[PDB]
Amino acid sequence: GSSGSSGRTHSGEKPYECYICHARFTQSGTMKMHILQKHTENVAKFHCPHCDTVIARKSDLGVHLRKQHSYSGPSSG
Ligand SMILES: [Zn+2]
Ligand SMILES: [Zn+2]
Repeated sequence: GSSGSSGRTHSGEKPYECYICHARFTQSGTMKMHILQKHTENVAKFHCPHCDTVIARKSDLGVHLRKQHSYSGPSSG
């Protein structure tokens, strides 16, 4: 008993993939944003689509995106 053979070819490289819909992604950011865009309710814990940080709930995310990051309308005031 001793065998071994490989054979897997598929156009398109993506070191990332959604564990919800199996949607491959070539960008770590795109994926994270996809899971929170398509699976915003189908997820308990929330992760920042930018840095590695835990977020209570979606609504909370915004706060972090505004505090830690800069996500707001360009208004003078
Ligand atoms: Zn997905
Ligand atoms: Zn962040």
